[PDB]
Amino acid sequence: MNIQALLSEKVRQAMIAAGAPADCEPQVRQSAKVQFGDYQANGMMAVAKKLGMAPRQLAEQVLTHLDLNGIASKVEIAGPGFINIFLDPAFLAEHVQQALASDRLGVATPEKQTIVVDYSAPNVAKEMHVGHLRSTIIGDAAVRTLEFLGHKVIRANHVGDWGTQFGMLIAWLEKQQQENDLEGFYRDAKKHYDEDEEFAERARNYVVKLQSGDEYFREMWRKLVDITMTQNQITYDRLNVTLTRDDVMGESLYNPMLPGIVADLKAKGLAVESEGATVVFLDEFKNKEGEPMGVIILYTTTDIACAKYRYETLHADRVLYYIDSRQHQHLMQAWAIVRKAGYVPESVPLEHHMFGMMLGKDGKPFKTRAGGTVKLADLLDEALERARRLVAEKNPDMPADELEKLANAVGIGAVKYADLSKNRTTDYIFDWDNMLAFEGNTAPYMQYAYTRVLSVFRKAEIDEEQLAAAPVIIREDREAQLAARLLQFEETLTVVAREGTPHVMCAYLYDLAGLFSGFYEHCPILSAENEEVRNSRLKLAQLTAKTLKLGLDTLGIETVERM
RNA sequence: GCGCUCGUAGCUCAAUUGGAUAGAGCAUCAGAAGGUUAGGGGUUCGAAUCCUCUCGAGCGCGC
Repeated sequence: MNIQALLSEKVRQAMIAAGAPADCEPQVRQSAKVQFGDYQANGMMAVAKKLGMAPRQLAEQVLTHLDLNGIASKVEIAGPGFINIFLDPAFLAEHVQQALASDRLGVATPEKQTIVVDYSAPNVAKEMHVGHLRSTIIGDAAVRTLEFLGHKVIRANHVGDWGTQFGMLIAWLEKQQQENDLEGFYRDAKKHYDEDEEFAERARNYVVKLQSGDEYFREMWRKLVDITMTQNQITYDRLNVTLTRDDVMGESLYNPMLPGIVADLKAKGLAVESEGATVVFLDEFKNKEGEPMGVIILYTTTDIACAKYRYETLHADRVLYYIDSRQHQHLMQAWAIVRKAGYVPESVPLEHHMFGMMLGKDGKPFKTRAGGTVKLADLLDEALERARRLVAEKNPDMPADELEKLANAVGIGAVKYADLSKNRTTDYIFDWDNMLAFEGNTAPYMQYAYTRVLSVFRKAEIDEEQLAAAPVIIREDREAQLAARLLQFEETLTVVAREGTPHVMCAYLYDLAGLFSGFYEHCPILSAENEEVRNSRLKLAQLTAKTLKLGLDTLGIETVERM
C-alpha cells in the first residue's frame, strides 16, 4: 500500500481541474509534525507562481475537486498554502487488514526489471580487510530489498584477481609449494620484490606469460584465486551475506575486451594520442580541460567494458555500484565516456553509492593497537565476544547451546546494522559502545523490540485462524499513528530501492518500534473493556511483528524469537 | 598548482532531495537544556540543501 502515490494522483488529477499545466508536480510528503496530519501537499506555492496567483487561494480551489472521501477525514489549509491531509481511521483499518491477508504485507510488485549490484569486491591472495565490510553489507541489503520487490538481481563481485603482483605472487606460490594457509602471503612476497632479492626477474617474467596463457600459469592463477575466495566465502557465510562463488566477475572478464574497446573508441573519432597515451576528451568541469586515459604503453578503461558488459550481455536495466568514495572521479569520467559513445543507453542508469574510510573513536584510520590493518575475521571474532559479554550480564546462568546462537544475532547483527544507519560518504566512526547497546538505533534494540512485540501476540489464547475474522476498529489516536506507519512500509521500500539507501529502512523500523512502545504503555492490548478491541489491537500488534521481521530481513539482520 | 567528497547539538547519526518551529540516541544538571547547519554574500514565497567566495578536513589525477 503506497498511500503517497495514491494521494499523489488524486491531488494531481485535482489541481488540473482547478487550472494547472500538464507538467504538474504536487509534493506529497509525510507531514513533519503531527499538527499537519498524516500527509502534506507542498506543490501549491511553486505552481502558484507560474500562473501568478495566490497560494492560499489556489489551495482551496483544489479542494473543490479534491475528493478524498473514504480516504481522509479532515483536509485543511495551513501556512502559506500547504494542503494537510488527516487520514480517516476506517481507511487505515482496512489496509492494515489487507496487509495481514498477504505474505508480502500488501507490498505491490513493480515492473519486473533486471538490476546488477556491484558490492564487496575483495582482493586476491590477501586476507579480506575491514575496509571492504561497508561495501559488502550495504550492497547485500540492496540486493535483498530489490529481490523481495521481485526484480531479477545479478550479484556482481568485482574481485581484483589481476594485476602485476601475480608475478610476485605465483613465483612465491611455486616456491612455497616446495616446503609442504594465506596469512603472510602478499606481505612476505613483497619483502622479496624490493629489498632484498635477486631472482625477481623470474617474477617480472612470470607475469608476461599469464597474459599469453598456458594452463600451468593459469592453474597457479586460479589456484591462488579459488583459495582466497574460499576463505572469503567463509567470511560471507559468517556475515550472513548472500554472495556466492558464481557471483564473481572480477578484473578478468573485463580484460580481453580492452583492445577492441579503445580501438572502437578510436574507430569512432573520440581518442587522441596526447602526451603519449590514448585519451578521450569531455567537457563539464573547470577553467580549461581535464583528461582521462586508456593506455600509455587502467582503472578507467576496465569500468567502460564493465558498464558495457552489464548491458550488452547481462541485459541490465539498471546497475548499482557500491564502491569507495576515492573512485567517484574514475567512474564518472569513464562513465561519461560511455554516455558519449553509446555502449549503454539512457534508460539504463549507472548509479554510484559511496562511503568513506573506517575511523575509530578518534578520527584516525581504523587500525589495531599494534598499528596496522584490521582483518575482517578478527573483527567478527571480537564482535561475537563482546556480544557474549553483553548477553551474559543480563541473562546469565542460561543454556550455552542458545547463547552462541543469540550472541551471533546480536554481535554479527550489530556489525552490519551500523553501516545500515549511516549514509554519509565522508568517513565513519566504528565504536563498539554505540553499536552494541540496548539503547538507540542499534540492532540489539530492534532485536529486543521484536521479541517484545512478539510476546504480546503469544500470551493470549485467540488462535491464528479465527483472529483474522474479527476486524480492526481504530478509535484512538495512537492506534491511528501506528497503523499509518505500518502501511508506510511500501513507501520506505520503494525509497530504498530507488535511492539505494538502506538507512531509510532502519530509520523507519526504529521509528516504527517507538510507536508500538508508546502504543503499548497506553493502549492495553492485554485486556480491555471488550473483545472487539482486544483482537483488533492484537492484529495491529501482529502486523508490526510481521513488518519488523520482514524489514529486518531486507537488511540481513537475524531475529531471535526470545531474549 | 587543477580536480573529487564533505563541514549539522559536547559525541555518534538524521532531516522523505527546495517546505512549516532542523530531529533521535549516549553524555550533562519522565519532562529540561543543548543550534547564526564552519563563515560572509547571493538566487525566491521559503535554504542545512542550489550559485559564488573564504577558512578547514579526507582522498584522487599533476610538473
